[PDB]
Amino acid sequence: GETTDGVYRVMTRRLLGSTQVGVGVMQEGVFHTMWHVTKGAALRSGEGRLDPYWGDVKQDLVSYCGPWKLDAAWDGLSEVQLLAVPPGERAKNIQTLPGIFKTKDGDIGAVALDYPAGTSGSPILDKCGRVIGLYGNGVVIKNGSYVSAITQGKRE
Amino acid sequence: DMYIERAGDITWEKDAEVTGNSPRLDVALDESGDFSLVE
Ligand SMILES: O=C(Nc1ccc2c(c1)CNC2)c1ccc2ncsc2c1
Repeated sequence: GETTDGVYRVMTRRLLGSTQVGVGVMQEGVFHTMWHVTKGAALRSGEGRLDPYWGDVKQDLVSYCGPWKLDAAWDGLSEVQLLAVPPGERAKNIQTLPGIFKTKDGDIGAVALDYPAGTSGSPILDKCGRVIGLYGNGVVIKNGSYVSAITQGKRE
Repeated sequence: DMYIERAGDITWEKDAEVTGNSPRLDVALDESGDFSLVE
């Protein structure tokens, strides 16, 4: 249906009322979100139907209508902006300097902001407005807070 | 059945609310895409 580029909310009517399950990005005819948001289920845009094209449970990413289009990356130095789209609340750019997730496979970026689980899929942006990853998959620290990694896919 | 709704444009905005710390954490990612704090 509406295939305009931009940030979108993922909603379900399966429970009581309309519950937001996550967020996503429409870019170049492809909808990009986190796998745990949809679990590979077909989405709907008005009368239209989005079907999954690519998906990986370890990367925690899933694209709809085509291959992954987001290829920009964090430079390790610059402050980023999380375009947070919270449940029931208006979209909001939150500037922050990311941290590092040290893994056996290599270092990853990490945004430490306190938002509901339904904010999962919100794009992390650079000073150019490009999407350098998605918010929604990380860890729980000593304070009960969440620290999400900057999850980017692979453009072929 | 899940559905999508437009929430806005993807743009970088100047003079935005600047908040949050930058922590360095030792983590592990499993086959299920779940992260874990390793020490
Ligand atoms: O539970 C969350 N995320 C998640 C769930 C299930 C799976 C994965 C990630 C990875 N594959 C299985 C979560 C919790 C709190 C929160 N606060 C802001 S975003 C955010 C996400």
